[PDB]
Amino acid sequence: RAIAAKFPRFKDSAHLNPYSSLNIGGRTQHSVTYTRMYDAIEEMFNLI
Amino acid sequence: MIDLRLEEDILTATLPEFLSTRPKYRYAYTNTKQQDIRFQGPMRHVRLTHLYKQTKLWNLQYIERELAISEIDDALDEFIQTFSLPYVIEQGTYKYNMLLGMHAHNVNYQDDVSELIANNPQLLNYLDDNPF
Amino acid sequence: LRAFASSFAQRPRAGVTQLKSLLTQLADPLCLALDGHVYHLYNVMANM
Amino acid sequence: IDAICSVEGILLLILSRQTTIPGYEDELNKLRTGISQPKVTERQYRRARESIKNMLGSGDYNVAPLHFLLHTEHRSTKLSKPLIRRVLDNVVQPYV
Amino acid sequence: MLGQIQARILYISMYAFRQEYLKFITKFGFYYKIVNGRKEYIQVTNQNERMTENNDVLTGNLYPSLFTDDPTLSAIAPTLAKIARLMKPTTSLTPDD
Amino acid sequence: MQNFIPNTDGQFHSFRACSYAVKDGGNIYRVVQNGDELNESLLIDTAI
Amino acid sequence: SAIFELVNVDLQIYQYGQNIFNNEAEHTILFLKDNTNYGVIQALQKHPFSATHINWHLHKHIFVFHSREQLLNKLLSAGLEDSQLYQRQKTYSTKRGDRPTERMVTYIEDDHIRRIQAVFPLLLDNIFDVKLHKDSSMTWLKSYADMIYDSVKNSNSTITPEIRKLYLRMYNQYMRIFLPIEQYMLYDNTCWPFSEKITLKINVRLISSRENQPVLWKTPIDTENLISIVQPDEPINKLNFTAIPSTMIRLNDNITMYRAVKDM
Repeated sequence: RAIAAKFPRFKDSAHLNPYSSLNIGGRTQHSVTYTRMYDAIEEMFNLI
Repeated sequence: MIDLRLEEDILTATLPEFLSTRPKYRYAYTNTKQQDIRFQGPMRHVRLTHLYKQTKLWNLQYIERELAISEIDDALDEFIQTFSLPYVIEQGTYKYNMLLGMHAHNVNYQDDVSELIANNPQLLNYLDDNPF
Repeated sequence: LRAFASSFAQRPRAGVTQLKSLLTQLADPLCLALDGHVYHLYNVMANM
Repeated sequence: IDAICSVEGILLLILSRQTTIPGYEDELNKLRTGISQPKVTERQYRRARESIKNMLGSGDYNVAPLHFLLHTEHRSTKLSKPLIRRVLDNVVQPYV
Repeated sequence: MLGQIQARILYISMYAFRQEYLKFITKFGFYYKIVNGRKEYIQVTNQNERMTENNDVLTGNLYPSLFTDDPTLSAIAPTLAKIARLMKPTTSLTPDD
Repeated sequence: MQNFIPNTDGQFHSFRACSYAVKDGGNIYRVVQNGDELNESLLIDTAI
Repeated sequence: SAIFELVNVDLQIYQYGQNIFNNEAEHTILFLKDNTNYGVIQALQKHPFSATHINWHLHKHIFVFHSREQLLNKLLSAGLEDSQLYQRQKTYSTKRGDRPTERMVTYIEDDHIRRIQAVFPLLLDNIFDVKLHKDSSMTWLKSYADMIYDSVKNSNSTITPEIRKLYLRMYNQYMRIFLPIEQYMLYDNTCWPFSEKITLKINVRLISSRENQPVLWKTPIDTENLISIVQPDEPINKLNFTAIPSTMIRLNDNITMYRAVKDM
C-alpha cells in the first residue's frame, strides 16, 4: 500500500512490525507476545 | 544446495503419517561441538519456532558432550505429538502440496495468505496440477 | 444458517430462527398494504 | 394448563381454514364464512384471544398465569396446524 | 454450563502446566463431534487459540472435549484427567415408577 | 407433576439435552432454548 | 424367580466394556418381570432403543441402547457374527454351544436401519474377515443396502422379479425372522413366534483379501462376452488421470545379479 500510491520507497522495501495480530481469521488467540514475555521473565528469575 | 524441492507430493489421505515412529533423521558429531540433526524425508520445512521451548528438543542442544542415541529417539517421540499441520480430507484423490501448509505452520499464521489458510484449509488441497 | 454451521460452530444459533419468525410475522401486513393499496396507485400513475 | 390449552384450541377452531372435525365439516363452512381469510393477522388474533379470556370465569381461577400469558405476544404467535417434532440443527425431522 | 467450566479450567491452566496443556490441545482439541457411531476431534491449527468463553455447545452435535471417557485422555496429559475425573457424578439413573 | 423434563442422564459424556419442538407451518418453537426475551438467564455464583 | 416374586420391579443392570479404566456404560441390558413372550413385546414397545436375540435367553433379557446411531454398529457386528455362524453351521461344525442365529429384532421404524436389517438375510453367504481385516465392510453394507431402492422401486433391474415381493416382505414385516433353509431346522419353538424359511438368496459372491500382502491379476484372453469402452457415440477415449507419489510404494532399480556366492 505504500508503493501503490507512488510514495518514495526503495522498490521491494519492507518493515518489521514488532508485534503480532489478534484476529487470525476472527478467532483471537492469546497475543503470543505475552508468551514471549512470560517465558523470558520465568527463565531469568530461575537463573537468578 | 538450492531448490531441493523434489516434488515429494504426499497425498492428502495419508497426512496421518504424522504418528510415524520418530521420522527418520541424520545425526552427526564433530569437534565443532555442534549438535546437528538433519531431517530426512518430507520434513525439511519444519522450523522449531520460538514455541516448543522447554520441549526436550531444545534442552538437548545444550548438552556439551557427545549426544547419546536413545535421547534423540524418545525426545523426537515427545516432540512429534506436539507438532501439527492443517488439512481436510474429502471425496476423491488430492495431493497436499505440503508447502504452504508447512509454511503457515513454520510461521505461526502471521502473513496474509495464512489467513486464507487457517480460516479455510481446503485451498491447500489440489488436483493434478497448479497448486497455486 | 448453513453458513454458521461451516465456520463457527462454537456459537449459538437460536436468535437466527427467532428473528426469522419475527421478520416473516412483520412482513405479512406490510406486503398486505403494499399489494392491496399501492397497486391501484401505480396503475393511475402509469396512466398520468 | 388445561384451561389455557382449551382456550387456544377453541380459538384455533374458528380460524385456520385447514382443519376440520370428524363429522359435520359443513356448518363450519357456515360459521367461518365471516372471517374472510386471509385478511386476518396478529393484531386481530390477539384481540380474539383476549376477548375470549375476558368472557371466561364463573368459579375457575385462570387469572395470574393467564395475565402473564396474555402478556407475552412479541413473537408472532399465529399457530395454524401445530405438530410436535424433533429438531436437529433446526432441521425438522419427520415422524419416526 | 460445561462450556463455561471448561473455558475457565483451560484458561487457568494455560501456563502453569504448559507441557500437558499443549500436548492435550494439539491431540484432542477443545471440541469433538461424532460422525457415524464413532467420535472424532477437531484439533486446533494455530499453536495457541484462546477458546471462546460462551458457546452453543450442549444442544446439537458438538460435544465439549476434556470430558470424554477415552483413557488416552489420562495417559497423554495427567493433571487434567486427574481433575475431570473428580467431577463426573457417577451415582445412578434410578427410574421413577 | 411439575418436574418431567429430566435435567441430566448421568455422564456429562453423551447427554444432549431434549430436542422437541412445535412446527407451525414453517415457524418453529423449540422448548429447551429460545433466544426470545422473558427467559431470564440465571446468574448463579460459586460463592455459595 | 424368587427375586421377581419378592420385589416386582423390572431389573436393570449395565455392561461396562473392556479396557477397565472406562466407566461409561455403552449400553444396558434389562431383565423382564414376566419371562413370557407377551411381556417381551410389551417392554420392547417402550424403551425407545431395544433389541433381543432369538436364543431362549430372550425370555429373560432385552437390550437398551443410548442413541439412534449406536444401534447401527451393534446390529452390523451381530450380522457379521451371524454370517460366520451360518457358515460354520453349513458344514455342521457347530461349537459347544447354542444360539442358532445372531441377528436381532427391533421396532425402530427408521428407513435406514430397516433397510439394513431387511437386505441382510439375503447376504448370508460370504465371509467378512471379522476384525482381522476390519475395513469399509460396514460402510459397504450400508451402501449396498441403499443401492437397491434404485432397483426395487424403479423398473429395469436385476430383481428377476420376485425378489421384489420377498424384499418388500422383509422390509415391511419387522416381526418375522427370516431363516435360510438350513437354520430353520434348528430354531424350534421357544422364541419369537414370527419366522419364515427364507430362500432364494441374492447371488453376489465377493472375494476376501489376504493379509497386507498385495493382489495380482492375470487378465485373460478367453471369454464369451465383451464390455464397452467410451460411450457408444465416439472414437478415441482419453483417461487423463492422476499419479501416485514416491513416498508411497517406492521404486527399486537394484537388479539382482547373484544367487549364492559361487555365482561371483
